[PDB]
Amino acid sequence: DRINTVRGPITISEAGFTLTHEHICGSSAGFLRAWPEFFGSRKALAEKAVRGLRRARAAGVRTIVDVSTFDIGRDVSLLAEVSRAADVHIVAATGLWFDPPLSMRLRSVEELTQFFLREIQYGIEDTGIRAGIIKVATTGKATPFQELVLKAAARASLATGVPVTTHTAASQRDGEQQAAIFESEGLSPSRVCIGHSDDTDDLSYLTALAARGYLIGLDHIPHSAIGLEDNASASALLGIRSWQTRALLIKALIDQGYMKQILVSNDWLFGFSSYVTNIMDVMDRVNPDGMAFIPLRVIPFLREKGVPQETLAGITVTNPARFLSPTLR
Amino acid sequence: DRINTVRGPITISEAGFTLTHEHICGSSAGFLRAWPEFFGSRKALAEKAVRGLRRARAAGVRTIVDVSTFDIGRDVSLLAEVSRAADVHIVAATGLWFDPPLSMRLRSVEELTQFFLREIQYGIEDTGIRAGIIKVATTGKATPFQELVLKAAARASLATGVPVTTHTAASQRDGEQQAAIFESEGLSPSRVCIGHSDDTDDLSYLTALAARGYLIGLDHIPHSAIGLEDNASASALLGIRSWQTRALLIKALIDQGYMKQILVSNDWLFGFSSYVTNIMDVMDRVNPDGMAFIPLRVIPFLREKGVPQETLAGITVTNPARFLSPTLR
Ligand SMILES: CC(C)OP(C)(=O)OC(C)C
Ligand SMILES: CC(C)OP(C)(=O)OC(C)C
Ligand SMILES: [Zn+2]
Ligand SMILES: [Zn+2]
Ligand SMILES: [Zn+2]
Ligand SMILES: [Zn+2]
Repeated sequence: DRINTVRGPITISEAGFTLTHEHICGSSAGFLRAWPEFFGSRKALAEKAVRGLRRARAAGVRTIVDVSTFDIGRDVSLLAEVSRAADVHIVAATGLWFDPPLSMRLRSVEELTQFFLREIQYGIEDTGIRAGIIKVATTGKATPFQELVLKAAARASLATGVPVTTHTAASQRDGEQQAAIFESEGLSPSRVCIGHSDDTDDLSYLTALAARGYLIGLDHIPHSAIGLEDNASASALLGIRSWQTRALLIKALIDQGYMKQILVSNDWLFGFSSYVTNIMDVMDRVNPDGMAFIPLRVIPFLREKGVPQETLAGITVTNPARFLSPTLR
Repeated sequence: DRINTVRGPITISEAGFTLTHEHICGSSAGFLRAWPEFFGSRKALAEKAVRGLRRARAAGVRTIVDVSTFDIGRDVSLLAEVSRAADVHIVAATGLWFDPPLSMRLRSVEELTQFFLREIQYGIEDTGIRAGIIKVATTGKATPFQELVLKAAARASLATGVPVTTHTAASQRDGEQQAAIFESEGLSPSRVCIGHSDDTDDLSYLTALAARGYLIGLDHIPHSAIGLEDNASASALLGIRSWQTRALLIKALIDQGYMKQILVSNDWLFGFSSYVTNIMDVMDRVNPDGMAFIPLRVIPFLREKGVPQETLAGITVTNPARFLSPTLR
């Protein structure tokens, strides 16, 4: 019925055009509060985000899902402030990424479940703001600990109806292992989005998952270091595939009949401390459009390639709504 | 002249009897704020802390140095509140322990130096509370990252006059490698305390460091899993040496003429999320006196073994004062 945002619940219809995998800032737990100057200042970062969000809004974006977890240094108060200022709905997340500290690493599946439930039902920290999605991650074969996270994610999802979204090493076919664990927990694939999937050309892997009912997250569209092979770091992070290559995966999937399972995003951010210093400058240079890249560049591209507008609408509006709506078995 | 506490600056004479290595809570960055229930509640935690500190106070303790760093989940606000409620001075720290997140791990020596200076000169987070010591750590051979931390620590210390305190794997003689790094930066050994030193029976290793001017932190006195071998985790953590054995190392160093180089503490805490669940219960069983363990058990013990009261005062009052007084080269 309603979706939880950092400004409160909204109805499904209010979501509109939704960006399913983004971040206001890519950092680490407590970092923003401890060293705000790393980003110039907390104010500068907030202003940058507001400007960026206003531009996306102008382009038609109504809602963004910030998949930053506790370990990504998610600052809900920051999200709330920019959401209000830019007038864009922001869905917050619970879960864990791949940089959990000891206090989390030593927890049991039952403990983690309570933590995720807390964030979803009671709210994040003492803000009362509730998470509307669960974010998990692997980078190749799951670690024992990651396995636990995935199972807790599944349990929390089963109890609340909130969807699960993931970070993968697409090349390594991570999605397969992820799906296995989720299924082992009784989780419906329809409540799951396998992300960073445009990161591989293996359409075999993609349609497999798709065929199984999973949602495929093509959210790295603008990530490309083409013309930046000069920069090791950037190259490592962005890849050398062009944006068009990635964009074409969307078309392929549609072509195979999997339009209802696609989710597109940019995996953009306004601040990034969990990487080399100054990487942001590099990113901004690569994609000055920021989060508006999708509506301004990708949609028209697909249009020109033959994709019916109607279909594009389904992918950017219908799919996200369906995915985000809390649903129990 | 003055020492920075969580309630502000105090004169040296005001420190009095000081415990140089303690913790209010052992956690991780942002954990206490995101999952207070882990400790029952923040209120419960604070109360436990206040009680414990009042007991130590009753015993004669005037000041404690909380060596919790950003990665130990140090919460200065929590420190300030308990300090106020118990009426015990608390010195906060900057530096990094062994659980740094990606945002920290990827920083250069220069960046780290900045961060450390920030905490000491400007203050922690947005509180204005300034650190009065730098905490570093190794657990066996230093990692490349740890070497940078050590260098930054030294530079920050050289610029401010604030002492450096460390966590070591004593049995592995970590102190030797730490000293080497420090000296390479030009730091005076007299500004450094090599901690967890009572964790080894190798007096030769201890005396060699003392001879060089370093301070030796005998801060694990009450850590003993004796009579609990039935518990792996605990044994693993506390060891099987008796408190008397550790205490005797204090007398040994004295006997060898290094009384001015000794610092003693408990390495106690009131909450501990960075270990197995329920570890606190075990610890409280092991040492019901908590931080008062030193004045209530150790001092008397030492007296009884021939250590003159005066010497005992020098160790618990004078050494810490000299150590803590910001001192530039
Ligand atoms: C740190 C990088 C290498 O991983 P990623 C792309 O998931 O980071 C998020 C936080 C944007
Ligand atoms: C986590 C343990 C094993 O290391 P330690 C003794 O430095 O922890 C402190 C911060 C209480
Ligand atoms: Zn990711
Ligand atoms: Zn992401
Ligand atoms: Zn330690
Ligand atoms: Zn300690």
